[PDB]
Amino acid sequence: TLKYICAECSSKLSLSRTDAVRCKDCGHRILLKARTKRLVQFEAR
Amino acid sequence: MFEVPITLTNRKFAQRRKLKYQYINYISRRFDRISKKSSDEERKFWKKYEKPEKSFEIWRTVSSQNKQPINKQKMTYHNFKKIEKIPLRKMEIPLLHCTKENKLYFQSISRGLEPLKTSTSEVRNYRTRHIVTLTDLLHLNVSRHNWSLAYKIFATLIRIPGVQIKSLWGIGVEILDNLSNSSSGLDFLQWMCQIYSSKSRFVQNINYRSIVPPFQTGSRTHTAKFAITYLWSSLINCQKSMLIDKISEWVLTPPFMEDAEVWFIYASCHLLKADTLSRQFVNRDIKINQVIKHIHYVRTFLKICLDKGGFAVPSRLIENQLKSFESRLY
Amino acid sequence: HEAKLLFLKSFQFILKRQIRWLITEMRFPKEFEHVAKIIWLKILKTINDQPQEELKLQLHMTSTISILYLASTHLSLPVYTCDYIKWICTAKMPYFQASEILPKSWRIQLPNYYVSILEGSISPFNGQLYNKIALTCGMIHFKEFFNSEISCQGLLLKLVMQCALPPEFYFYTKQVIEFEETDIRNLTLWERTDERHTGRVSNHAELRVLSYFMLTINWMLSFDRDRQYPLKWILSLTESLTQRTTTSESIGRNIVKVVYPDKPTSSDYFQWSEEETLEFLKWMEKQFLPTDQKIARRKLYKIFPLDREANHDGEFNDSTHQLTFIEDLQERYAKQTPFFPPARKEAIGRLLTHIASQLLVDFAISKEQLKDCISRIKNACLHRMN
Amino acid sequence: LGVGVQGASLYCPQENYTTKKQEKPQWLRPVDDTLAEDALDLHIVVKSLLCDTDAFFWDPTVANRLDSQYIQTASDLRNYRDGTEIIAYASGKTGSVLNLTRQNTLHLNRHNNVTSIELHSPIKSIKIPGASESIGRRSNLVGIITENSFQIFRIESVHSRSCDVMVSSSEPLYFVEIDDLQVVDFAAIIDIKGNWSIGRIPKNFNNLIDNLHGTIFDPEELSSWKRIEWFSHFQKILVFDRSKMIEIDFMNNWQTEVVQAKAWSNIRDYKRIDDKNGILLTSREIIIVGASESNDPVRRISWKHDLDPDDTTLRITVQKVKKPDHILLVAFVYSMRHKRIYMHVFSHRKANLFQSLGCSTVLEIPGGTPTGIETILTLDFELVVDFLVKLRNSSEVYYYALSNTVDHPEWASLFNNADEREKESIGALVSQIKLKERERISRVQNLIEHENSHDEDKYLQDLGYRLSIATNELLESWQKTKDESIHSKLKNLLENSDSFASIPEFSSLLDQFFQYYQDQDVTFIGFEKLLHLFLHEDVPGLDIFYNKLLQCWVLVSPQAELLTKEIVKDIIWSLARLEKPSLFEPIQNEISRSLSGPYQDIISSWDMDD
Amino acid sequence: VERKVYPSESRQRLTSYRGKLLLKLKWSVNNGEENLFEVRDCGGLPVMLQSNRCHLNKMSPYELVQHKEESDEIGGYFIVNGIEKLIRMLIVQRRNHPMAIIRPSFANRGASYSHYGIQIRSVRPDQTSQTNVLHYLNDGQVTFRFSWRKNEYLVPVVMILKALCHTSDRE
Ligand SMILES: [Zn+2]
Repeated sequence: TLKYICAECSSKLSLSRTDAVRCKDCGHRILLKARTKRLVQFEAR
Repeated sequence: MFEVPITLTNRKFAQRRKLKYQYINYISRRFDRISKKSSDEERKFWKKYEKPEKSFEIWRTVSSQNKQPINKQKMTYHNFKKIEKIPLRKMEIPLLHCTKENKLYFQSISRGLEPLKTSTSEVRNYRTRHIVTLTDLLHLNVSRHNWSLAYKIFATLIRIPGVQIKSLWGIGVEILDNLSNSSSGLDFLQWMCQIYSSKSRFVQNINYRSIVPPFQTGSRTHTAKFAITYLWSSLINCQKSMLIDKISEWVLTPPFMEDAEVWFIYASCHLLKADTLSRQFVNRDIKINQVIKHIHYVRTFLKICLDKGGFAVPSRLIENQLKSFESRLY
Repeated sequence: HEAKLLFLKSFQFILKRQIRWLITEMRFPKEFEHVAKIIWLKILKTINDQPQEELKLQLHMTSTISILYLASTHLSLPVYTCDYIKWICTAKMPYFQASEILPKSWRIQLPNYYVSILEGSISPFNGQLYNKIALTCGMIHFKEFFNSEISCQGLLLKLVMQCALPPEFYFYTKQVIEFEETDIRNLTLWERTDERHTGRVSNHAELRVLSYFMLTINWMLSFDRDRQYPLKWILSLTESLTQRTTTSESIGRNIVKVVYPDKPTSSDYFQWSEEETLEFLKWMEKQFLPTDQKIARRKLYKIFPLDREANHDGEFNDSTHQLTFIEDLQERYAKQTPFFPPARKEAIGRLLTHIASQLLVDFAISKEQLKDCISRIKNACLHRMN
Repeated sequence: LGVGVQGASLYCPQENYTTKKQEKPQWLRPVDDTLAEDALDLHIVVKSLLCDTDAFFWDPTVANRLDSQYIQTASDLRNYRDGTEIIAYASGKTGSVLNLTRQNTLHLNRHNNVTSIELHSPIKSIKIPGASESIGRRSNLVGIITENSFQIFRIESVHSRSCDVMVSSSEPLYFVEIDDLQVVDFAAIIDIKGNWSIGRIPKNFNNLIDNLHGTIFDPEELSSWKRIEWFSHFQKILVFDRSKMIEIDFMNNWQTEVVQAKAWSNIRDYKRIDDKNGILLTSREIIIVGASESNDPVRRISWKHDLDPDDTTLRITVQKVKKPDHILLVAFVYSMRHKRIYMHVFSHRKANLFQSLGCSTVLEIPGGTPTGIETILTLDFELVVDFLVKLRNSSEVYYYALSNTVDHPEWASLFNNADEREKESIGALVSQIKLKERERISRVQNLIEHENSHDEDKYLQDLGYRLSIATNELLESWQKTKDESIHSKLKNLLENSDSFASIPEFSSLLDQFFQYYQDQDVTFIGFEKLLHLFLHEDVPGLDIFYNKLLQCWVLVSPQAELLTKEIVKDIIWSLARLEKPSLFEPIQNEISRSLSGPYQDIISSWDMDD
Repeated sequence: VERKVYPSESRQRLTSYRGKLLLKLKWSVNNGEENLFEVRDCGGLPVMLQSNRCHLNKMSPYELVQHKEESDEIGGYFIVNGIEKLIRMLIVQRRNHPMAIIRPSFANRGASYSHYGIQIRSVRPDQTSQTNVLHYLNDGQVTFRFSWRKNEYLVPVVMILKALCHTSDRE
């Protein structure tokens, strides 16, 4: 399920559009996106 | 029976003071020519008097130059039966606008006759009707000293929409006086002094309803009566705990540059501190000049407390308090 | 002209919830849905009879109870307006706070004065529940299609057990009824589409049953040459009747004293007791389920948890906290055992205030409304025989 | 001497805290927290009977109509005899007449001769002004205020051989200035509406206003409330209204306004405590204990408590309690409209330091509303106090001593007429049931002697035979009159409907009556899941609905059985709704009226939606 | 509600880590016949990290981890629009001391001057500075220099030494 992470309290918010940019547990206007499961490859040396 | 925490409004109550204060505006302006000769109508009225902003009654000191000659020219029945016919003849046309009770409401109270009827006796809303139920049962277990039942009245009074700032912290002792498995009381005042505490200015020109500057505000030039309560409390909790420096930062953090009462409790943070530090388990380098900070601090903070307005401290006695620790220190 | 149908789209949907509550919980039959739908759809034709140009449809929360009372007498049910005002003011069927929680999608486009009327603003008072019934039987003809037969036997079995009187008054009243009655059966339910004026005849059927219960209880006690009803038993009736108890009927009756603000014996809450204030607040739990500066409110209830902080009544609780309505009477009837003048009639007058004010709160009328109902039964029982 | 004050005000409101601490390190509760600690202190009455005789407003120009305090007359001064206890109140028809000895409680004396003096006007104020303790005696005179005059008497020469209270009088000064005077105090010094004066108290009854006075007429004071008191005898009067306090030294040209109470509180009551320093004031929302300043006798304001009720007709009376350590001052706020009470504690100690302990409240009498509570000095941790009440619309002045350890007149006017003509015309209806009950004490007894008989087994099959007859007619009458698109009686029989009482078999008559109608065109209701509306409980069956109404009228019913069997069938024969037209009747009719309505109302006519 | 702001946050907002300036005025009219005291808001001037005003002030290294800073938090630097702009230290003349420098730039100040002068750097105890220089004319007179607002002013020292205190010529 598509979500995020809160900066201060680590609450995995899930934002829809036309929402306030705050977090739901702490009114903290800074919020960092997390990762989903996606497939990426790499080399090695 | 008690006072109720509702911002209630009805059209007849909005009329009956506009029907009241308008006639007061005329009879005072009618008085303005009689005392000289020998669009709200409430906002216009309050531009003569000061709402007290600190008290229910703006007290004035009498032991000053506030003297006055006594007017021995009495207001007899002659000068009063002639002064009142000209606004009351003029007042008949808003009387035919108001309802049939308000024409009898104004004209009865125009000759004395204070009304008996309660303004909250006809609210009828099934929920405000349940507000007045559980605010008269709230006190009635407090005044009968039953807390663990009045705890459950108050847990269901906060959750009704429409309750005010008043009853929240006025009987907040129910957490405090419980102490059995309680939240120790102080945690609620921390919640109080955060979110209702402003630094706004008292504009005085709006006519205030359901909030009152004696107890439930937190603006400038009136410290919040739940905040200084929170200041006097946790230091007694500090006094009960024998952490001291936390409030001695938390009063240090605001420069309340208006009053005197915050300075003495701020001075009392050092005076209470300097007792146990003046024990030392005597019967020697750090703990001699350590107390002499706090001995010095109170003589400054009380000195600036006394520079402020009327706040009579025992300025003789408090110096003799900490001087006893100098004998313990020496 | 517009959004008056928007009211109509949910004024049935709330009435859908009033009745499905009665069906699923209070065992009311599935036919009660369909009896009301004839009653429901006919007033829409009356609105359709009204021109759409300035229709001004007359629907109130007093209507949705009045059309729910008429479906109870066509089905001939022992539920009444005392068994409705005790199931609405006790927050059981959604009469109160209906605008705010019922639609949840149809709410927002409704205007401000329309959404005001649809919630449970006040409770009905002084025949406002009755005059709408008078306006309901008249506007849509519940008369001459249905049976407007008030089953008065299903009404006064209650009134015996309300105040714990011996069952002789069930038949003592009945022959006072069957003496003074046009057409012996069928106290007539009244219809009025005529005009907006309350005719001071007191033609409501349930209204007049109570005056028969008022005039009997004085006559069977003041004129007692038979010395079967002694004065000391009356001294053990009103002293055992004016006595609080904590059954759910009584607790529910305590809510009814609260809601009415006009009359005295409404500030009766000062005399509440030890056990009474517990369940009154456990009832108040069933008001909040009807009824960005928001995590502060979340922070508020972390220090006021609604349950008790310890030793609550949850699981290892009791034998019985609260006893049932068949068991308080086993303490009332097993109390006033002695069974075999200026001060006799005064001890009857103790009950005259007491039972006629207890009646007066159960049916939402004033003392002047019962003043009409005694002065048009007693002055009409005399004129027939004299 | 505590710390957190102002010099203009000082507060200790409801349930927060003090505002002061000395931090005294003396191991003796190291604080001067302005809430002293103790246990509970509840109050229990000692009830007695002492003496006796527009609906939306009340008038402020009345003060009281009773006063009673220990007094000392001129025959008691020269004599050793000291301590005489009087009582005086207004009563009679128009209230225009004015009229003792504690033995263990206060009672009227045995000689019981109240001097019922007559006047020409109803009484609005009755007071005896009390004694300043710098005189040694107690003043032997009474002040009253009428609508038409102002009389002063003088309690002269009480007796022990007669227990008489005879008076002298002053000349009744009328209204040369025709305005209703409000408050008199002596401590003829009066206060008219808008102005006050100093009048001459006489020593001669065998036969006026001094030239110094003032006016107080606030132009925006719509009410009619005034109040005046001397402030610590030093010729300084405290002049009140509902809004402000005006202090006037009449000795010099010295006037200063102190209180200003127009914004959120207004002055209600002001009882001058007999303590000439400690004095009490009551506005709305707050109790003020504003005393006298020690050095400059102008005005002290001190520790004060918020008044939790919010009302418009507030009053107070204050009674001093003197103990060894301290003084107490209970504060009794009462109201004209409600009955209940509210009381304080103030520990007025010696060094101008005092505290409080809390507030409490007690109960009252179910007839009347209070208008005046009157205290008793009682000649002088189990706090004791005593007071006598006066109720509005109740003329029974009782007594109380609190310590630590309704047939209305609207009911006799409606019933019980005294016409000799219709004294007995109702009485035949009274004897109608005297006939008909004992008619039915035997008609039911026709059934009682038969116990599971075979003629009543014959009658039950005779009964249910007749139910299948008249029903099956109307079922086809419902079928012939089907297409109407535009009822349930079961009382058509008239044989007896009363000669069979067997409840456990009558249900099996009605199960068979439902078994005989299994098809459509007829439906019924249940009887086990619908009978719960009478009792609000589980009704498990028709067999044991009876068993809990059989045990419901045991001790009230003579013979206990015949009254109970005849109501149960009476319910079934009036909950006899067995004649419903079946499901094909509303399905063809509900949509019919909806087809009369257009597509605007089809979607509006929709159930089963969410 | 008002909460404490840590410097871990205004890095992320990329605005300054400002602090409210409180500054109370005075309105003494007519030799102070009426006084008016108004604590006015003045905006946000920023706060050095681990200053008094910073919220890491007496903050432990376990409690410096738990507010997203360094466990050996250095402090000293500002945050201006997200950028850690500290203030470089200078070198000025040692105060409280009259230096007696010769400089050919003193000869660039007019006729009759020389390259001889006394340059003192006078501070005030609020850490101001006021450099007074005493040039030497060849014609025997000595003049006193200062720099008031934007300019340079020249007065003889007989004006000054008479005006400090009442002394005669021999003293
Ligand atoms: Zn968060």
